[PDB]
Amino acid sequence: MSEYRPSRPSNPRDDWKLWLVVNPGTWLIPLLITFLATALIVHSFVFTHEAYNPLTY
Amino acid sequence: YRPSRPSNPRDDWKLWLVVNPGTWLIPLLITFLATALIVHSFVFTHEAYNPLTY
Amino acid sequence: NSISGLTEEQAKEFHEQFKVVFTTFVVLAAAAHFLVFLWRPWF
Amino acid sequence: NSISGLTEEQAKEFHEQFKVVFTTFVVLAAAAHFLVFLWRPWF
Ligand code: BCL
Ligand code: BCL
Ligand code: BCL
Ligand code: BCL
Ligand SMILES: CC(C)=CCC/C(C)=C/C=C/C(C)=C/C=C/C(C)=C/C=C/C=C(C)/C=C/C=C(C)/C=C/C=C(\C)CCC=C(C)C
Ligand SMILES: CC(C)=CCC/C(C)=C/C=C/C(C)=C/C=C/C(C)=C/C=C/C=C(C)/C=C/C=C(C)/C=C/C=C(\C)CCC=C(C)C
Ligand SMILES: CCCCCCCCCCC[N+](C)(C)[O-]
Ligand SMILES: CCCCCCCCCCC[N+](C)(C)[O-]
Ligand SMILES: CCCCCCCCCCC[N+](C)(C)[O-]
Repeated sequence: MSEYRPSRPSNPRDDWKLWLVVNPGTWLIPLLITFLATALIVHSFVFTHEAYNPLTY
Repeated sequence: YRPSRPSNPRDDWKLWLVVNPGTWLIPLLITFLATALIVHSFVFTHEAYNPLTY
Repeated sequence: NSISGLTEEQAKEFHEQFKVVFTTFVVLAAAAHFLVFLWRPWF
Repeated sequence: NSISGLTEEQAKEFHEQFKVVFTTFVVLAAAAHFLVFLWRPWF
């Protein structure tokens, strides 16, 4: 006669509860740094088909 | 319970209430190099836009 | 105390600036796709 | 404490030099593009 089941969470109501798990003081910048790593990569792939590169001679 | 609100660029400085500069300033000054080098490469490789250009 | 160690009030106060920053970013971002599509359509 | 452990003043005094250095950087940064455009325009 005992169990512990967790509340089915409906997002984004409970969205903030992340920072109870992820300490932004440690991870905000790792995050921001990786959105950069992403942005840089996507940039390369479209920067390389010169049709979308702004230089072209 | 509690809710809240922001309003930057006023509240901008509350950043360093989250991100400690003594730990993270140089790491992000560094990733601008990393960015600024990545940009240069993609244009220095465009042989028209560099000073040496052969 | 939680895993991250923040309060409810820090997580909630933080999350505000996050999603506020996020949106204007994702709005700024949404804008450039417009321009590019004008400038260089794709698909 | 705060999440970062700084104080209201350190959070504020620092942000000032950051803005200050940022600006004169993104002003220098603004400057260069002018010249590159003259040395070799693009769009
Ligand atoms: C072939 C591709 C197209 C083009 C299509 C696009 C498209 C499409 C997009 C971009 C976007 C961006 N492009 Mg572009 N881009 C081109 C060529 C360039 C060139 C170049 C040398 O030729 C450069 C330097 C850039 C640079 C950039 C960045 C400014 C930006 C990605 C930012 C980032 O890192 O988010 C990484 C995420 C982070 C969180 C890192 C931190 C970034 C900042 C600091 C976040 C907070 C700012 C706060 C919300 C706002 C403050 C600003 C003031 C209010 C004004 N592009 C050509 C013309 N580019 C993206 C963008 O964001 O547009 C808005 C985007 O959607
Ligand atoms: C198409 C290629 C063009 C050209 C177009 C551009 C453009 C466009 C830009 C540059 C910029 C830069 N280029 Mg160039 N560049 C060319 C060729 C070169 C060559 C070469 C071997 O041929 C070299 C060595 C460089 C080198 C440089 C860097 C000095 C600089 C990037 C700074 C940085 O790291 O920010 C990374 C950011 C950081 C924050 C890291 C820390 C940097 C320092 C410590 C900041 C604080 C200093 C404070 C603000 C001011 C103090 C200094 C004094 C007051 C002067 N270029 C050719 C001719 N170059 C950029 C610039 O203006 O930078 C300012 C820029 O916008
Ligand atoms: C011709 C021009 C190119 C092009 C050039 C570029 C360039 C260049 C750039 C973009 C950028 C973006 N492009 Mg585009 N792009 C094109 C076509 C597309 C297509 C498509 C229909 O095929 C898609 C899906 C996209 C999509 C996107 C986005 C992923 C991104 C903007 C940020 C954002 O709100 O991110 C995703 C938002 C979410 C996933 C929502 C997430 C909700 C969560 C809960 C937020 C919290 C996350 C949590 C805190 C942290 C999680 C963990 C971390 C993820 C590790 N583009 C065309 C073909 N695009 C920019 C970029 O790279 O941004 C980073 C950029 O610089
Ligand atoms: C032929 C000449 C080339 C060219 C050559 C170069 C070269 C070479 C360089 C640049 C650089 C830059 N170029 Mg250019 N560039 C070209 C065309 C463009 C285009 C375009 C679509 O045509 C765009 C949008 C840009 C934009 C940019 C900027 C991203 C950047 C200069 C200032 C800066 O960093 O402000 C930054 C401001 C913001 C991103 C806005 C938000 C400010 C935030 C709110 C401040 C807080 C940040 C927070 C604390 C921490 C963020 C954490 C980190 C994400 C981890 N260029 C053409 C095609 N450019 C220089 C660079 O790399 O600078 C670093 C550089 O070296
Ligand atoms: C009061 C207290 C305590 C405190 C205060 C608070 C604060 C200040 C806070 C702060 C905050 C902030 C800044 C935040 C920020 C935010 C942001 C900006 C965010 C952003 C985000 C972004 C994202 C999420 C994105 C993502 C993306 C993705 C996932 C994408 C991907 C893509 C792909 C993969 C594609 C690729 C392709 C090819 C390569 C081709
Ligand atoms: C008193 C006490 C306590 C203290 C004092 C304080 C101090 C000393 C402070 C200091 C500060 C400083 C130094 C600061 C600095 C700043 C700076 C310089 C900054 C800079 C910044 C920059 C930025 C933000 C930028 C960014 C950019 C970006 C994000 C971009 C990106 C781009 C892309 C992605 C594109 C790509 C392209 C291709 C690949 C082609
Ligand atoms: C929100 C991130 C951008 C998504 C790009 C998808 C291609 C759509 C082209 C027009 C862009 N948009 C519909 C947002 O105006
Ligand atoms: C950051 C996103 C940049 C979007 C690119 C917009 C370039 C518009 C310049 C086009 C000039 N023209 C129409 C004369 O070719
Ligand atoms: C952040 C400062 C760099 C912004 C680059 C924007 C490029 C668009 C054309 C700029 C023309 N110039 C400013 C080169 O005359």
